Amino acid sequence: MDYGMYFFEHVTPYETLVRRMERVIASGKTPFQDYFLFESKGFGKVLILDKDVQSTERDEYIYHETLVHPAMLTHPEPKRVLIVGGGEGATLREVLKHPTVEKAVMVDIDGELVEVAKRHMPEWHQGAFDDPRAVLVIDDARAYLERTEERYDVVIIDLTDPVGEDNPARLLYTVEFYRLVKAHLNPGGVMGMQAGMILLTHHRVHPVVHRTVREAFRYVRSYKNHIPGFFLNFGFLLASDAFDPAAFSEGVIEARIRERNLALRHLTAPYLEAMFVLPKDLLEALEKETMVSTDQNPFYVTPEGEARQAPY
Amino acid sequence: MDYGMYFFEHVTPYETLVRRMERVIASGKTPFQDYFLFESKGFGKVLILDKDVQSTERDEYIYHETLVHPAMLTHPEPKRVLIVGGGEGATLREVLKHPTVEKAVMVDIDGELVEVAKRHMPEWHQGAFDDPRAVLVIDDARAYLERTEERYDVVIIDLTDPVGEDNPARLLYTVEFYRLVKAHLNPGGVMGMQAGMILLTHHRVHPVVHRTVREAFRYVRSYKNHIPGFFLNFGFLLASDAFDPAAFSEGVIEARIRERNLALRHLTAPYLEAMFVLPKDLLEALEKETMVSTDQNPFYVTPEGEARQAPYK
Amino acid sequence: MDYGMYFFEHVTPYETLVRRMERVIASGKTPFQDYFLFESKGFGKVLILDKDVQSTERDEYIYHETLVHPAMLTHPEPKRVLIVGGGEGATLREVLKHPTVEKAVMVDIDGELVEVAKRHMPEWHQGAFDDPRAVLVIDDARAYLERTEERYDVVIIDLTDPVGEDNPARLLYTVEFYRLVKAHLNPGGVMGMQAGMILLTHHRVHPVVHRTVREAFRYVRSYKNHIPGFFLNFGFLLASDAFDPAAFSEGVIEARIRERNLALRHLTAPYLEAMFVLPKDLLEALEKETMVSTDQNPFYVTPEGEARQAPYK
Amino acid sequence: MDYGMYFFEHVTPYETLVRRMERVIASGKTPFQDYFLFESKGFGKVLILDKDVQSTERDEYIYHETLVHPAMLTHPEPKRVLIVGGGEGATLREVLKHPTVEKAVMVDIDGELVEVAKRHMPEWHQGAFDDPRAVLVIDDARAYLERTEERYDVVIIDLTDPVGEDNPARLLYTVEFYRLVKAHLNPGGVMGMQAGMILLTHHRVHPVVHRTVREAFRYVRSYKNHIPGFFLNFGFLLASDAFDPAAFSEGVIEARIRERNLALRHLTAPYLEAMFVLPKDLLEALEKETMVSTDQNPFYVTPEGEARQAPY
Ligand SMILES: CSC[C@H]1O[C@@H](n2cnc3c(N)ncnc32)[C@H](O)[C@@H]1O
Ligand SMILES: CSC[C@H]1O[C@@H](n2cnc3c(N)ncnc32)[C@H](O)[C@@H]1O
Ligand SMILES: CSC[C@H]1O[C@@H](n2cnc3c(N)ncnc32)[C@H](O)[C@@H]1O
Ligand SMILES: CSC[C@H]1O[C@@H](n2cnc3c(N)ncnc32)[C@H](O)[C@@H]1O
Repeated sequence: MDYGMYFFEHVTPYETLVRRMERVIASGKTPFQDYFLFESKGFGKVLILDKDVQSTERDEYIYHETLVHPAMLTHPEPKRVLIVGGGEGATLREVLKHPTVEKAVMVDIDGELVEVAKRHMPEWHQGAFDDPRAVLVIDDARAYLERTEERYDVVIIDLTDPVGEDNPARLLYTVEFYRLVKAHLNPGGVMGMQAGMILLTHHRVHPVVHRTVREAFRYVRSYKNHIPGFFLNFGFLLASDAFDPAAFSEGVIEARIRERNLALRHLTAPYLEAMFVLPKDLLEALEKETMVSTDQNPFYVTPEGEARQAPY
Repeated sequence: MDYGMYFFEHVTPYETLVRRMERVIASGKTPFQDYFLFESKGFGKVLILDKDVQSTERDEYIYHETLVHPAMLTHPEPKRVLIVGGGEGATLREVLKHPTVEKAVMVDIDGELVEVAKRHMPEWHQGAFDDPRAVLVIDDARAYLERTEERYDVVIIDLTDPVGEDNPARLLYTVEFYRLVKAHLNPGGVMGMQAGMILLTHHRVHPVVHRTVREAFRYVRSYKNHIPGFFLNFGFLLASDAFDPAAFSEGVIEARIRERNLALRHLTAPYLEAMFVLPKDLLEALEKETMVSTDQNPFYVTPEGEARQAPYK
Repeated sequence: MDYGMYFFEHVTPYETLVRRMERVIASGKTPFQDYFLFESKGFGKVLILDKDVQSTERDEYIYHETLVHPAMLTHPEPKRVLIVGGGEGATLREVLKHPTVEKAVMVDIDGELVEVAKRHMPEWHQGAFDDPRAVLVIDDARAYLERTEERYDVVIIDLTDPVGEDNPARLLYTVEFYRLVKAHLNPGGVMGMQAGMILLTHHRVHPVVHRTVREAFRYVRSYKNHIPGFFLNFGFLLASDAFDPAAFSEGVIEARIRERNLALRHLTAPYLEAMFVLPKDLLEALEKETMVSTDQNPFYVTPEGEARQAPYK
Repeated sequence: MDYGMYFFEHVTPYETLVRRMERVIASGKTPFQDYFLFESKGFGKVLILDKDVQSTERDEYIYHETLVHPAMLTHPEPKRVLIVGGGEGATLREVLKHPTVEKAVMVDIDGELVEVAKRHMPEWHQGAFDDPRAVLVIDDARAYLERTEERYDVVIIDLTDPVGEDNPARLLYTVEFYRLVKAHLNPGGVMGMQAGMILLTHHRVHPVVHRTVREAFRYVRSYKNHIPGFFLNFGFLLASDAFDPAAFSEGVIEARIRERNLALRHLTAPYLEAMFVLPKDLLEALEKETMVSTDQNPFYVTPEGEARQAPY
């Protein structure tokens, strides 16, 4: 391809995405991770955290819609919402889009990266932060969830795979963490989350996530969607003790979409319910999975993609 | 990211996929294309044509299941199948998987490539090529179905995005070609084919392949699925002049699976039928596409990776 | 090999140098070229023009020492210097290092680039540009020395390999151009210039630049040296109509160094004079080169990276 | 650049050479290193060992000439020669080119790679092996030199940088190793060697080599030359107790070149003596160097290029 500036995105240990930069808007170091924000011609601005794309501007709508709305849509009347992780302000954006929302609290360990999302990714946050109903909190979720005891109707979890042994994002993907999410939910409340890529042909982050969350939640329902941006099939899930969040009654998602006036660009009612219908190979793997990650023994993925587990 | 052998695989003009080569198994230069077959730790053997990967081992089951059986399961008792393209002949193996089938004519320019597939790609063909029902034909499929009056229930067009001005195979991408295909159908007959990546920010290959086909059949149904080893969302479609191929029942597709003892590894009735549920953006992209392609001005793929029309040189 | 930002730097058509970008400092697109200045751990700030690196910080001292002082030290008391090209103005700083010098006219298309150098490349220019002896001229150096009757003792041609058919700067690579240069010399006067990589298996840029110049001066001496940050063997030369610029004494070059209190960091009298000792292969390549380039058929660099002649469009 | 097969050659930690392969002649694993032999269009066949180019076919003549002949030329009458390392059979080739040679013994730890040089690099060895005067020995040099006690007029050392901590090529770049080379030399004998790249702008393999060899040899003279193949300025040296191997008398290298009938393609007499005249920056660094690598404390280069030293 053309010669010039490029970014070597890791993807899998055998497949690297080399992606053209037209211009480096911003790049640096926080006390928690590396960022690069550059100008893709294809997807506009792109944001790497560490060695992995985080979002792209022209496609983020697909990911943010797919992460939020299936959880909000699947709750009858979402009033208080917690967003764990998710610093660009887009999860916020789509959460704020539901009018039954009075409060939306967003937590996220890394200030300067938010400060970066704000200075340089207006396209994302879109004003979000400065909405009255919002409350930025810069802490570690596990810390936040242990100290406060406010409760929520939906929690959205938008965190970063727990990759490699040393990583401390690991103590966020244990069952203890999810009972801890659970501990903070009203009755009728639902959890929503990104759970890692599916490429089940290498590997296993998605199904262990599903299995582990299963140990804290009665009803765990796993859905999927292609983020073009990532060139990758991403796994998400919905969880609840209170009811099966994917028994979708005829006409109802659509009902709510109207009442609520959702400006949507990717999702429609039937597409949304489609995300939930999985190929057989995804079913089988989701079923074969037995690893449950625990505080005692937190799971991580090898840099070969394999699921390991040991103390921290 | 190591050192060692890598492939450099075009994905669009701004994203390139660098793949780690465990060992080249065979490359060379047929009079119709460049090819590299190699061994990766990720997807088993990988196959490249010019700058793109035709197919991967660990995951071609998916692409092929997706391509074929829609079209096949939507036909109530298919007997005569045209497979245009598909050197590998996994396209054949999936087809030869339906009982009903008496004769499947595989038609493909590049028998030297087909030979590689034979010699090196067992994993794909799985004897498909020596089925007493297969007719290997070694010609430009446009010459063939023009040079014959033979009839079919299902065509399956397993071709390849037709890149660049200079290419006799942009002629496989026009409403006169899809008409040729149409003319060569039985009364119940359905086409089903592959129709490009879906990557709405770089280009409109899929929509335009779809627009081209809306022009030569009543009913055009796009479906798509995610092919892991491509790292792409691929776009497919079905077209027929008879029924809407998309308004099936889900009870019936199930019927015909269990019925014809299809071994499936990816598809299920539910999943299959869902592939046909498109998100708002993509339905618009389709309902908004205009460019139809014709022998007169065929469309090719710009090396900026978008749809363009221009007259026939 | 990590992840992070990389440059992709053309070296030939089959070797590419991927350089790790610590931080882009400034890129953009002047009406004459693309440019990227960035920060690497290896060589400090790196500067790219189109697909090649003009210069590196930790090691430009070398390229510049090598370019300039030969030519300068071979002239017994240089006063008036033409510097064609050399945006960075390290070419200036080295020149402005000789006492004898009264006036150095730097002449260079692209003042926007020169501005980058000013704003971002202090390390290079080192005030060179504000020497009461420097005349920044912002024109096509071919227009300039054609549009003037001014005279010089040393010219120094710090241009750039002239790649591709379309380029008004292939006109800076002909015997009519080097004659223009000649015509604009004093009686003792010497040219010295940069003359391409030396990479005898891919191409004959150096020999051909040399052959072109043999045509417009009596005495042509190739010398070369290894520029680390390029990972290339670069080729240079001196030409004069007066003496052989190559038959110096080594006692004398030493004289003139100590004499003019040249701070040197790379060159020494011995080393400098040795750059002029070529191996068998390279002397043949030179004695075997034929292609001369002319306004009539100027030579450009093929994107297969070899010398080609073709008439003026 | 074009799309297709490529090889990612390491070079420096900040600069990688990505080099086009037209065809993979051969590649595999020995019990000691990795090989890849491929078809460059530029340089013809190329041979990687591990992650580093070893030779290229159209340019090897430059490297092999530059490694051998300055040592052989600088000996009055070279009869017995030892070549440590150097498995392609090219050092052999040029050593055999001097007619005063009756025996030439070549040692090299890795059989299968020789077996590979023979099956697939005819261009290199050129018959070499099958010359009567030659004697292939497949051992570790240090082992070979400790067991036998034959002696030699020139030793050529053509080994592979000692790179990274775990590497066992390290015990080959100590002073004890060179006293051990020395221990095996007739009087009037000279050592010749590749000593690593010069890029003194990163780093230091060349000057420590020079300094260490200096501790076993009275006269160590360091010369250099650009191998196009490697895109890199490579450092070599000549050593002797018996006399200054780079006091070059007027007309003498040339004298010997004639008498001996050297078919040379790169070197000439004056070029050969030129290699010995170094830039100031190379002089200064050669002089500032103080690290001497020892059995007790073997030196290696960091993967950042820095010279370290500790026990093994
Ligand atoms: C990168 S995906 C997600 C976002 O969640 C953030 N994040 C990572 N770890 C935590 C944590 N322990 N608590 C809250 N947010 C986190 C990261 O800064 C990023 O902005
Ligand atoms: C590998 S998927 C592809 C197949 O489509 C084949 N193909 C390419 N062009 C044509 C054509 N004009 N007619 C039939 N098959 C073709 C390729 O040769 C390959 O076999
Ligand atoms: C950076 S080394 C190079 C310099 O030569 C300059 N250059 C390129 N073309 C011309 C030309 N036709 N006349 C004068 N200088 C030029 C470039 O603009 C750069 O300043
Ligand atoms: C790669 S540069 C040099 C050659 O010397 C060889 N070599 C490496 N270590 C030793 C050793 N201890 N003794 C002899 N030869 C070696 C390598 O196999 C290679 O062929």
